[PDB]
Amino acid sequence: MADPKYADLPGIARNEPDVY
Amino acid sequence: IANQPVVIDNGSGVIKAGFAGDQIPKYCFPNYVGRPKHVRVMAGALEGDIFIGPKAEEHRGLLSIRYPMEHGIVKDWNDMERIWQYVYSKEQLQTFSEEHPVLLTEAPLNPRKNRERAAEVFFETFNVPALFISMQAVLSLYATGRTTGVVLDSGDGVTHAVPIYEGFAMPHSIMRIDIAGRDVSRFLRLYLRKEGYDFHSSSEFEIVKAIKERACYLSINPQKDETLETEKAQYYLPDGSTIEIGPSRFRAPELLFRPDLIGEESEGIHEVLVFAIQKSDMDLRRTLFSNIVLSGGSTLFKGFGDRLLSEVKKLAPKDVKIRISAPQERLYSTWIGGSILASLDTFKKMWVSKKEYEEDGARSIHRKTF
Amino acid sequence: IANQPVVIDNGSGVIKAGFAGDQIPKYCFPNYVGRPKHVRVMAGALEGDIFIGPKAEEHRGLLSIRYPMEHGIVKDWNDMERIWQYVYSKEQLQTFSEEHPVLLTEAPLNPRKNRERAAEVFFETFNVPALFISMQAVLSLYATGRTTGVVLDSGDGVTHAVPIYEGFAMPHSIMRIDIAGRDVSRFLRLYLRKEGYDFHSSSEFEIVKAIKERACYLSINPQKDETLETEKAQYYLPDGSTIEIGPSRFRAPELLFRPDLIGEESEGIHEVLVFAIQKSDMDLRRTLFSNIVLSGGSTLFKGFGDRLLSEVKKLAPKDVKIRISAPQERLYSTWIGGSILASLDTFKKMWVSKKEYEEDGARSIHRKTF
Amino acid sequence: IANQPVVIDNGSGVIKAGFAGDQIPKYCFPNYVGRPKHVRVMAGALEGDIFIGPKAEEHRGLLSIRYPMEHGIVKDWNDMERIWQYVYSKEQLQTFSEEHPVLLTEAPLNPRKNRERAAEVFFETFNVPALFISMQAVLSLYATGRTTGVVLDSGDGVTHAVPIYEGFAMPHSIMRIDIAGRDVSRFLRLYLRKEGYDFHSSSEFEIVKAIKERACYLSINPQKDETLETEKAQYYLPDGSTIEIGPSRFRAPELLFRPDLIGEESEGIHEVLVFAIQKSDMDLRRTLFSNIVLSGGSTLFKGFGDRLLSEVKKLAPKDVKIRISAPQERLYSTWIGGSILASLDTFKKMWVSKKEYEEDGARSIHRKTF
Repeated sequence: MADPKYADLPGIARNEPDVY
Repeated sequence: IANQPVVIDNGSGVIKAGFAGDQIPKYCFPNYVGRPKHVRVMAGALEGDIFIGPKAEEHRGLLSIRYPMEHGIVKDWNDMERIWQYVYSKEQLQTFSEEHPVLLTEAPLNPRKNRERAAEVFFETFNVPALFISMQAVLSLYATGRTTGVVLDSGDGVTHAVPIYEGFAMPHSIMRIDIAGRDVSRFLRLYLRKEGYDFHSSSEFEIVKAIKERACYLSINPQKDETLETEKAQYYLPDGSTIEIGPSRFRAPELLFRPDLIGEESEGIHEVLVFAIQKSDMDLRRTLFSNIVLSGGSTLFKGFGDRLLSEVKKLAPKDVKIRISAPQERLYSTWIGGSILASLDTFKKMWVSKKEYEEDGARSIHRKTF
Repeated sequence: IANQPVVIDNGSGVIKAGFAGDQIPKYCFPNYVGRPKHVRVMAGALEGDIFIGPKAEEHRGLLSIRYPMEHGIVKDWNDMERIWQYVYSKEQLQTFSEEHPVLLTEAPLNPRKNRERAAEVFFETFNVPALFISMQAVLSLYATGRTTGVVLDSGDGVTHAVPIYEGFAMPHSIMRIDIAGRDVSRFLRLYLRKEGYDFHSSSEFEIVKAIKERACYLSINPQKDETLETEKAQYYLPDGSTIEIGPSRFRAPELLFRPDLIGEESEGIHEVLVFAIQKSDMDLRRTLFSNIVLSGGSTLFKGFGDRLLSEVKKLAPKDVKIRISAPQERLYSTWIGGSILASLDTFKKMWVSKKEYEEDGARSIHRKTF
Repeated sequence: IANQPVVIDNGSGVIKAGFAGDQIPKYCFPNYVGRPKHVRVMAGALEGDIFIGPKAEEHRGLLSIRYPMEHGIVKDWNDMERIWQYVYSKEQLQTFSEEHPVLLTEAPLNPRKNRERAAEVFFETFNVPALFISMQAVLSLYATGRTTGVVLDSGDGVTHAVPIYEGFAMPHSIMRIDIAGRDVSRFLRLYLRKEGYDFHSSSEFEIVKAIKERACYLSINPQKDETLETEKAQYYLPDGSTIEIGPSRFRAPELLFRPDLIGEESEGIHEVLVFAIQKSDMDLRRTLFSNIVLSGGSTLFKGFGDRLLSEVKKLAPKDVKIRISAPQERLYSTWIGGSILASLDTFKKMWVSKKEYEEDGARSIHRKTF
């Protein structure tokens, strides 16, 4: 979208893997 | 009188403005008043003698800049009145203060005197029909669409972490520091002088912010980066003179994690996030760990969220699912939630009207916010 | 080897020390281990790098103060070992640990692991011939000269009520909260940030304790003080800067009676005192109401006993004579009783000898205390 | 190899040298390299064509003077190498560089590249066995005999206030400004052109320094002196022609307190002294105000110490004991402390040896200075 500052390819979140 | 209300997202670094029910703020400009250093001999000069917004960004070199807000606490009240007047004026909004209700923002655990004097400005000097003051964390969660969430924010003035769970903000679990983007930029400036390149003026200070925004990253292991020798990357000024930054680019944002570098023992960003989850009740901790939301400008460093994960893995209990979420629109997250909050029909009940302010005073404003 | 035994009244805030059969503890100093915040460049600086006692009180600004003991539960054992080593050293007592038997104090209902590790320190690291751990409430009654009475005390860590009747301590009628002087000082600090004046640093925390000690008073009716507007009395810091404290000075010590303000649903001092009298047997309640002994540091607030009476009048059965006794030397009441208990000829039978500890271990210490 | 070590007090205006354990530096000469403007036709002339020390002071008019060091930062490294070689040569010291260890001095918060290049010169061009770089503030306190106190200094290069409490220099409270004696002398010259008596040549520049040293004074109230009309007192030049100085004498050293006159928004001496004290922790501030040490040549203006106190009374908190102490030999303060520091037995542990430099490099020098 429009406006000066964005970050491209950080991702929405960083998550640990879910174990059983 | 229920017109389309205005959303003034305050902050020491940047001030966002616009109307309710919009996707993104149309009016974003940095929060400072610029006044000229030099004498105007020649006629046909830049009139007014007070510069706010894009004029001040364009003509930095002339203007002795000074920030009215430090750590979400307005020091110079005359300067903020001029900025809020500039926001309302024809150069930005093109509307009167009398028509629209106002949505103001503040950091949590601020001085109550500043909140009272803020209300005084909007009700007396400007003639506002209704004012409402809100938190950053509650607005960030409105923008995402969640209810559960720990909001680790990092603006220019303040860093804090309010743990909300299913629409229940816990006021005593709030952890706050006065270490943030401005102090990192001030710490980078001090390093650049130790490297060689000196900057001292207030117009010259914003170059250091631009270097900090562009060329800075957080090392995953700082001891490993210390032992190794850096590459020394370059940067071009508006002048054109090249600057070898060196190790100061990675050591600058370490102020956020190690606040002992500036010489002021605080918790740190990662410790504030853990302490906020720990101060809350036992059964709420695992849900608060799963919903960690990021916001503000000082979360935009390269490898910030990766390091913030690793610090939580070090501190928090083992075998727990950590999820540090962070939307695409982190800078305008607080404004978007305010625009969403303003558009809802419940907004009419929450605000403080002018009639209610004239009758009661400051006590009614303190009651309605909490 | 029956030398003059040493009484060490432990506590989170302050640590009193001295010999048995004395009128007042000669050696009182605050229980914390300060270590320097800055880098010593020049030679002839303060040597050692670990500061306990009056040197720490003199050079607060240099040292990052941290307490080893919270709520009568030692967290950092290495710091408490250094404090006890400082007590015995030539700067204070001028004696060896090998000569004198030790009288130790601990809060009731503490972790047994801490009591075992306390004994390990005194028997093995120091080479004490005989140790004896005792309760604070029993010693306070020894100092007054009574046998009967409930003992409400309020140190820096713990607030507890022990109902005792003619030398019969009732362990099941004991009440306890982890809400005391330190939490009141922490709650005052948070309130001063809401006023305006922040004291984030660890050395700067000691200024908040000094404000709490001097400029605080407990109002009788809290709702009446909330409706009325305060005068905002002044206070001078160690630097010289003036501070209007405002309504925080009276609302801060209210934590003791209302622990829902900090966000920790507990009983409160006045409820604990009534609960301890109620949980005891029916025939003892009226004698326990008449004999109520105050002790510790957080009983020294202005209008504390007046409010405590009013709260007992509210809760207790009607037409019952209440009497909240308060000695002159309330802070040293726990030590004075220890010095009295140490001076008695029965003391030789109560203690745990070194030979007895080497044979049995922790089980003998658990048996002899109760 | 532990010979009687050499002290080289480095400075932009003046450079002072000698040996350890001496009362006063025997070898004080100005830090510049004069080179002849005119052509040498006749034989039996001044040989060498590179003049340093008393020959350069004697023959000013011949030589195009240029200072290698500006603001404690050498620009022309070849000239400083020639000055250091002249110090060691038979014209001044009469010693070899290989025998004695070196005590060099530098201002705080300088470029680290200059510090490495300084070390390279002493270790490789000269063959020094051991080198040590130190701060001017720490040495001034060694000279006086104290450990506590702020060291305000003002030479020809830099003005900086370093707060040190009981041998603990606080690196994050070190204030610095590039507004010292050279900028005052440059500002005096510009004023004398406004008066009428212009100066342009480099040999002719040192006459302005002589005018600055002799006929100048700092008034208490600058607005009162501005309203009043000056007497226009005289001064005779080295030629013989008289100069009526006028208001240029008193307004010239005002630059140190008002840096807006030259056109550079900085703190000023009086603000730097207060800011350095304010940046430190609360408990150390009152002791830092009681111990203020002056140093350098630009503290020798008439009514400077009286103006400093008036400015401290204005800025600092009320009812605080201010005391601006100073040595008798304010110019030789930093050297005497270095000579004291050099003669101590600990000095062997502090320095960077030649073997240690050859192994590690610049990192070992950055590990030993700070």
